Amino acid sequence: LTEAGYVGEDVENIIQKLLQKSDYDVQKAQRGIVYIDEIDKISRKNPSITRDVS
Amino acid sequence: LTEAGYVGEDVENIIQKLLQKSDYDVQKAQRGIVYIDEIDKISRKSDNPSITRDVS
Amino acid sequence: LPTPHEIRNHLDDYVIGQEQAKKVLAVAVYNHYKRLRNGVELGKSNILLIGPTGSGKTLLAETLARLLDVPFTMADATTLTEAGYVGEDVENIIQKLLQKSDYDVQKAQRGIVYIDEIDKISRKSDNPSITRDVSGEGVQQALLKLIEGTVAAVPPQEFLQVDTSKILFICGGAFAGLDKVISHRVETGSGIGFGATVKAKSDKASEGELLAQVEPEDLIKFGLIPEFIGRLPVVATLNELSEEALIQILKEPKNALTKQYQALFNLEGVDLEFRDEALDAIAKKAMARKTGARGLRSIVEAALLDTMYDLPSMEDVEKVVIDESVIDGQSEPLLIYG
Amino acid sequence: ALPTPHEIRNHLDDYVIGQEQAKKVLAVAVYNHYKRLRNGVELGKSNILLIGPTGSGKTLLAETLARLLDVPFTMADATTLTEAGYVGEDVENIIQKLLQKSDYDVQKAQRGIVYIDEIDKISRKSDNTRDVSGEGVQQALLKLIEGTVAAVPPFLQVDTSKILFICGGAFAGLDKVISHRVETGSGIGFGATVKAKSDKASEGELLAQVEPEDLIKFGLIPEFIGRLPVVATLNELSEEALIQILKEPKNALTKQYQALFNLEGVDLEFRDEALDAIAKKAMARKTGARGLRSIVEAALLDTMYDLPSMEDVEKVVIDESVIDGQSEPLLIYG
Amino acid sequence: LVPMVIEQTSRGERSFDIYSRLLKERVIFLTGQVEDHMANLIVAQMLFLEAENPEKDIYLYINSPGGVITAGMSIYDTMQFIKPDVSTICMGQAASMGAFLLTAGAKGKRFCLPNSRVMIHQPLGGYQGQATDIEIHAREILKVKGRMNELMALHTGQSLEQIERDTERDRFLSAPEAVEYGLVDSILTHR
Amino acid sequence: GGSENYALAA
Ligand SMILES: Nc1ncnc2c1ncn2[C@@H]1O[C@H](COP(=O)(O)OP(=O)(O)OP(O)(O)=S)[C@@H](O)[C@H]1O
Ligand SMILES: Nc1ncnc2c1ncn2[C@@H]1O[C@H](COP(=O)(O)OP(=O)(O)OP(O)(O)=S)[C@@H](O)[C@H]1O
Ligand SMILES: [Mg+2]
Ligand SMILES: [Mg+2]
Repeated sequence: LTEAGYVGEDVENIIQKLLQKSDYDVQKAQRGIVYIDEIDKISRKNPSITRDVS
Repeated sequence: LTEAGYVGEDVENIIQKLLQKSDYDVQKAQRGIVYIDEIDKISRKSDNPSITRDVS
Repeated sequence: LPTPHEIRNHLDDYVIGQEQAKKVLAVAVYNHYKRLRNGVELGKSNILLIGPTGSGKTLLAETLARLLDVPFTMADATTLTEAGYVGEDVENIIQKLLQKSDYDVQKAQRGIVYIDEIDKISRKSDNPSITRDVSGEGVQQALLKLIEGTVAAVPPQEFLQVDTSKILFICGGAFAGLDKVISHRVETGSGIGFGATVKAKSDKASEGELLAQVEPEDLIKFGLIPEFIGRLPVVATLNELSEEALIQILKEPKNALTKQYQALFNLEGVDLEFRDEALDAIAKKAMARKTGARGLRSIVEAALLDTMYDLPSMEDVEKVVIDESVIDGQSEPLLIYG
Repeated sequence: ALPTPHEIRNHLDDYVIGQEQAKKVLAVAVYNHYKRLRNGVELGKSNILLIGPTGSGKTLLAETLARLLDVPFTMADATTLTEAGYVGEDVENIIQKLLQKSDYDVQKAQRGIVYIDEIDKISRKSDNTRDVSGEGVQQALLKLIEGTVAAVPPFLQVDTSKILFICGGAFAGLDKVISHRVETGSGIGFGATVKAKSDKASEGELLAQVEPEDLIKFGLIPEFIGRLPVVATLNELSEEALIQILKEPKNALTKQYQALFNLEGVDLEFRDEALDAIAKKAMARKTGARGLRSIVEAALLDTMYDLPSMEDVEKVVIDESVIDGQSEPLLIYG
Repeated sequence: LVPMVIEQTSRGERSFDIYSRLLKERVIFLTGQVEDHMANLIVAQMLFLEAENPEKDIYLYINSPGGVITAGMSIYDTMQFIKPDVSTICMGQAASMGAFLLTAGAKGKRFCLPNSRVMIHQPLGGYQGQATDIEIHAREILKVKGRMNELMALHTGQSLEQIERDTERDRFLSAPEAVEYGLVDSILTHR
Repeated sequence: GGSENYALAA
């Protein structure tokens, strides 16, 4: 995952994966569970002089 | 949101959302309200290289 | 036929203090008519409105459209992008122009175009960028042939070839950071020692005065490319609004702020009276905000916030008075009952 | 008979000033084009490359050139071009425009002239989305410049091996590239030679020393520049030329403003001293001859704003002081 | 101890020594006795500044009690050699060599503080040995005295004869007195 | 044709 407008990825992609498991049934996906692994990787370094896309 | 000609959602998309709630009644959407959350996330932090373009 | 004096009068009704910019626009619009009346080829001089925030750039354009017989459109440089990308194309401006002229090509070529937020497409640095500037430099490049003159294809509702050699372009934007560029070139006395010229924050060149000494080389460093500035040879500067000007803005214009709130309170059933002393206080506070005339709306609202919140519930209220103290916050507005 | 290059240069001189080198190149190439047309060993075409600062006279030369030549002439902007399959524009569109001038006559279009302005705007960047308006457009042009049959809707096939191409643009930053390669030094000792900014060679003097390797660094494909062997360079401008641009050319500023005031009922006169001052100011702007228009406008702003209100005004005179702003233009009443 | 000062730049903040931060602003300090090592250091500072911008004027502050003549010539020759005008400001005091390097500055850029004190005198020397060697060194210092007076007359605009009469013995001058003498151009009393 | 959206890097 990366910030919007960058090459890496978009955060909305997670929901797409969820819909794949739900056969693109929004009502069935809106009540799903998500496990975001490697969350420690998305961390700073205090404020940052420049943008931290990831 | 992103600057024009970039991957992120365009700013105009907001109005699209408004039209959806307004049943695509432009006369009824021009009289609407909009709430832009997380407006602090679109601020140039400080003292950064100007070579790059802060599209976000 | 209309003279620049007549045109400037129409603008003066809505715009206070921008004498130099009102002359440039009046002369250009008059010369547009003269040039239009004649069918030696007469060239056109495009304008460039440089001014700080809340100075009257966009306002001048809107006031101009009201009295312009020829088609006038007002585009934005942010939505524009280099050809081949998802963003709006530069030629769309011409398409927009046709909508105002009922899809008359002959009447569109004789039009005026205003481009706002032109400072947003400027290159980051004087030197060319190493990455494609889709929404910056790319837009400037595509605009060159449009301003100077070329044929553009427009989809009607095949394509319609519309020329731009006769179309006038008024590109205006609030160049933020240009004052610093001009200061470097104009001061050339920075330093630490005795020989150096050390001045305080106060009693030094202001942003308004510095922009008056603007030259192309300054805009070059800001990001505008040399080719683009040549297309725009006429540079008009707008000064920072002084307290005296702000005081006039509140009452003199026909769509002034005070009149707006009076209309709001009047349809509600209450009269709103602004004392002359109060208008001088609002101007003082506004200048501190450094946001231009728009700062006035921030002061007025904060001063009448509580009043507007309690007035509808209140009954038998016929008039409201706001003395100088109300602005400072040490008093409450006086109310008159029936 | 067909026109000689001397005649072509005379026509160009009527509208262009101070580009003797490039005028010769264009006249020679155009004359050769007519010679090939008559001879319809197979003669080869030399493609031209016009490099010059802003307001030097590139686009002007092409427009003046079109007026006198009989063969089809088309002016194209490289900015609008894109790689095949995208929504911006196709390279073959150029040929389509050409046919409009040729009335869809292939035999008459293959012998035509083509001009591509803003060629520096399709250079190659340093990123890895596809630059649809850069290297992609150059590769598509190579096929067009080298010669191949292109399908165009009226589809029609139009050869291009015989069509001439004059690609010109204001390469900005190329001077810096040349300086690195050619202007060595920057020492610190006694023996070393400091920059001495006054001495620094200007773009005009620096672009004359251009070589193909320089354009490579600017962002052009090698095969592209090779197809264009001829390289015409334009001087930035001369102060003497600036004073001539105001009087000698047909569509000169002075004549424009004189016509402007004339239809209004006023005769405008410019003094020789004023023209010298205007030219000096223009050179300082470093925007070419176009910057010169600004100065004139400023000096006349107050006049043009108060002229219609004034009555019984038969003549206006502009002195040297008026340009500086110290004085006010003199008027003569009737 | 020299304090370390921070300078704010777009790239970042770099801690500079108080004397180096001033060098970045084209300010050189000529303090203490003029010897060969300090002179070679001052020389290097000039050359570096010339290369950085050979059009901006250099400022050289003089609070020295005087020193070796040979080392001073290295500074004087370098001042005239480089293109930028070397402004000379006198703080506290300027002795024979300091004064020579004060008046050697650019015409119109030689300043002095009001309470400063200038001093000019003849060269000093000596030798011990045979009579032959003494004569050689004597002639050498005499040529130096004449050579120095010629240069002093050139910058001050005075006559060589007058300089010889005023330089034969230690002569002190205040800031206003120096202006009339031509060693300095103006006085920096306030901003 | 197909419009391209530039994705900024770093
Ligand atoms: N000279 C003026 N006379 C009257 N009202 C003014 C004047 N200047 C500013 N205003 C007020 O300020 C508002 C905004 O003015 P604008 O000219 O649109 O600001 P601006 O120059 O466009 O700044 P930008 O475009 O956002 S950078 C107008 O709607 C007026 O209410
Ligand atoms: N040599 C010249 N003689 C006469 N007029 C000139 C000359 N050079 C420039 N001009 C004027 O400048 C205008 C356009 O010059 P151009 O040739 O378009 O400059 P340029 O080389 O095209 O720079 P660009 O197109 O912005 S990259 C002409 O219409 C004239 O008004
Ligand atoms: Mg605006
Ligand atoms: Mg051109």
